[PDB]
Amino acid sequence: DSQVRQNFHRDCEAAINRMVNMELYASYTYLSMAFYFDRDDIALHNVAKFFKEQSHEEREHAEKLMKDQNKRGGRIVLQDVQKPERDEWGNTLEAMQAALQLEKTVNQALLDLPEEQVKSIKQLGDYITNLKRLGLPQNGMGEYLFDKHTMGE
Amino acid sequence: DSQVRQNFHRDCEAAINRMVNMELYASYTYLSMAFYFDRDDIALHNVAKFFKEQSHEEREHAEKLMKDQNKRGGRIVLQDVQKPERDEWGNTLEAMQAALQLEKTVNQALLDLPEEQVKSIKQLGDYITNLKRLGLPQNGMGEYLFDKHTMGE
Amino acid sequence: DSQVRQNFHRDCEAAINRMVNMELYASYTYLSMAFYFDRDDIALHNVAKFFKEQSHEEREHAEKLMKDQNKRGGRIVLQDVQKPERDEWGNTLEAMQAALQLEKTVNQALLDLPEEQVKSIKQLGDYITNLKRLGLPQNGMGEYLFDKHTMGE
Amino acid sequence: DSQVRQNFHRDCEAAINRMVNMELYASYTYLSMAFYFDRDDIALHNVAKFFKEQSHEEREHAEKLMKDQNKRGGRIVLQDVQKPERDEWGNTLEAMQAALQLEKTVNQALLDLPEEQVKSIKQLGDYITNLKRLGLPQNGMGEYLFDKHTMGE
Amino acid sequence: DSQVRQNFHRDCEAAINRMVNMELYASYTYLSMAFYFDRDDIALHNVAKFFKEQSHEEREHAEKLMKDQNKRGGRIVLQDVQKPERDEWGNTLEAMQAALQLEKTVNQALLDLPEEQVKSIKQLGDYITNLKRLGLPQNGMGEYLFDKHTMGE
Amino acid sequence: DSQVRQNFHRDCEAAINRMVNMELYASYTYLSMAFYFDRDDIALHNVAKFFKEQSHEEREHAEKLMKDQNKRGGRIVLQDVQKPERDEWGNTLEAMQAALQLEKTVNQALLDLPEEQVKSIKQLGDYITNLKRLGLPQNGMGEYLFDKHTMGE
Ligand SMILES: [Ca+2]
Ligand SMILES: [Ca+2]
Ligand SMILES: [Ca+2]
Ligand SMILES: [Ca+2]
Ligand SMILES: [Ca+2]
Ligand SMILES: [Ca+2]
Repeated sequence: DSQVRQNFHRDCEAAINRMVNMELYASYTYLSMAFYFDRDDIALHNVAKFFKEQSHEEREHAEKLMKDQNKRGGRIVLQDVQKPERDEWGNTLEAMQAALQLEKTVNQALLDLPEEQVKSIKQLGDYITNLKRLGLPQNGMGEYLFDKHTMGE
Repeated sequence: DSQVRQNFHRDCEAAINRMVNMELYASYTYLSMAFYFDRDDIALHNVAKFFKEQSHEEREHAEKLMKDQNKRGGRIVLQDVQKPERDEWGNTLEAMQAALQLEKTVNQALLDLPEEQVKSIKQLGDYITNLKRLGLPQNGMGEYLFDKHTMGE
Repeated sequence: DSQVRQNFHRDCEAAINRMVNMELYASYTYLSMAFYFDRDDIALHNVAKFFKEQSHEEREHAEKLMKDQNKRGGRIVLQDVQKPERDEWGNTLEAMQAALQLEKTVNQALLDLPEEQVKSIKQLGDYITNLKRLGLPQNGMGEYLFDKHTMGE
Repeated sequence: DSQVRQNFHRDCEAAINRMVNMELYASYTYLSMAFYFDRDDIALHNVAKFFKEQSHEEREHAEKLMKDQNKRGGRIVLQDVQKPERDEWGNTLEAMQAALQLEKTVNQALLDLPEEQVKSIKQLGDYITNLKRLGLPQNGMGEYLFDKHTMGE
Repeated sequence: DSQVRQNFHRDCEAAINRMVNMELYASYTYLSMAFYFDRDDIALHNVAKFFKEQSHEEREHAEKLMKDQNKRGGRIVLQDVQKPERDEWGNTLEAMQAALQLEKTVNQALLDLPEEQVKSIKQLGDYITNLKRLGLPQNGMGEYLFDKHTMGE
Repeated sequence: DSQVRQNFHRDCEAAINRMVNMELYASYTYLSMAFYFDRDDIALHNVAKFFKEQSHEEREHAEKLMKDQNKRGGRIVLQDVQKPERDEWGNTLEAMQAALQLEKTVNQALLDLPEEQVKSIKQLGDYITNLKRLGLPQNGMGEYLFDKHTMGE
């Protein structure tokens, strides 16, 4: 047993390892979404840019948990990072609804294990409300305008 | 009777107290409107930002009247600030029409008791004309565009 | 039910609404105290200036709780803001003792629901100790000196 | 078939997808190495810092290939990223020998599909030569000195 | 009973007083270690410099708890600060192992009563691992090199 | 016997150790005084601030004597630091009279073993003369004014 380990249950150690894999999984799904909207096919580059730094944000959380695991004297055990659920993510509304479920699954896991997770979820809810207001799925002009006016900051 | 009080009728003193409560009431209604448009549900953040500084503007008028009351030797008597008329304010058009009535009620009271009240009312009339041009209530794309192009300055 | 709402009890939602009204109530009482010390009658302008930004501090807490309520997917329900307990607040000692009770009532509610509430309460206790040392209620020279040397920073 | 696709074989498209997964695999293995040397247990923080930006460098290559795939009109197909070979990487020499094999496997794949891959491999060969000169595996003072003088820049 | 005291158990008040004495005790032990390595006899001045600001860090924690005790309306009761366990602390490894036990005893007490205590303990574990790698107790060249390369920043 | 020890009597070595403990004792008593005047109860924050840097000044003297002991080849032997005489220090006059006795006891010991000790003692005599002029113990307004005008620089 580790010399810096003091009052850190084997259960917390195993839960942090599940959270690391979950965050890497979330990062991979956002990476997949980022390059889907960059397709010539799809071409909504500010939506793509949002999913790419969301991908980076989740990879950063995973590295911070790994840091925390070593700090407390736990041992990091890595698992395969499963391929994302879909290869195509439909339109901006569909993709944002899938991202909201993903952030709620990550947040659920953190509860079972924050001021930032709730910020992220409120942001995705705001986005979904505005995409429905602009008439998605059907209104392509609405989708173009969302990428320029909301995702272009 | 106050040592600085000179040519200030008991009627003007009571009217200034009614105006203080009216301005606090207007501030509370705008605060209510500000946080309604911030709902994940509604999410028109520049409309929300407009109602929040309108809320601050009315609270500032109330403090200036209280300042004026003491300056003239009157005595401030505060009353309960009634809860706003509605908890939900509908859409941007509905909310702007309710704000125009509120500014006209405040302005009516000031007449019975300015270069700024008329500016505020002309501004709300301009806003309502443009929301009707954009097709509110029905046109959600119009409402999104109003929040970006007019309320985003 | 709200799309961003995840693990937020109906009880926490109702308690946050009670806290919003309590903070607006505290803000109104401090506003009342601020303009009492500004009377020609009373004229302790640094005591007045302290109660006015205390009034602003409590209104800011109420807006932050409203922000938090929307973030979590709760719905803000506003109530009347009751008129302050008194129209006259006596002398600086009397007013500071009333402010200490008010901050303890707000802090009690937050317990039932901080690093800042305890700071505020220790500050009011310090003030009351020094007003008793200067001989309040009777010693008017003490009261004048407190407004200049402690409340003038 | 894609409107921007011109003279891009289905074979090149499938090979770029294998290379993306290989680069993500290399990134994950370096991440694993980075946090192994950060253990209280191991504690060679400049060796850890080297493997962490190597992890970032490989993730950047994978994103650039994905960019290239969309540019040419190919379609990105992601696969699971397999867990690294080991959970423990032994000492600095063992870890550097494992990194040299990994960079040679990546470089082999790129041949089958550069001025930077050969730079990286010559760098790892230089490191291994110096670790053998310092007496690794046995000489712990040598290993400490390598982390300070070579990996500390 | 104190006028600012609200929801602060007599048990928390007595525990904070035990923690103040414990932190002063830790400060005194580090002071003792600091001047041991400054002996002409021993002369590892960067190890000495580390223990002197560790001594200052623990004295600062004790003053912050005393601040917290008055803030909450508790009353500070001081006790004798016991002389450190040893007058001689052996070599750098022996001293670092004694410091790790001391930080774990302080951290245990804080549990019974943080993001900084775990940082401090991981740092001492890292140091001990590197001193064992350099061949302490026997290898004096290793000890000299540790003082220059790790403790010299 | 130490290799740098030349013409340093075993008597001077033992006296320097008594002086180190005496200075740590003086530091602890001033620390106790510093946090007494910070009580909500007492609240004379510039008197508190004076005793806190006096506490730091005595701890600095103790560290300088320890430095001198090693320089000359003596060996530092630490003793328990006794708890201060009182837990409550009364009023500012009482506390200043206790500080004057403490500085005279430290200065007596230094004689038996300066341009700074006499400065410190003349300063405390000046303070006591002015507190008696302001009517301490009875005159609380005098005590408040001393904290603002003399201790506020
Ligand atoms: Ca799979
Ligand atoms: Ca009502
Ligand atoms: Ca009422
Ligand atoms: Ca596998
Ligand atoms: Ca003892
Ligand atoms: Ca004793």
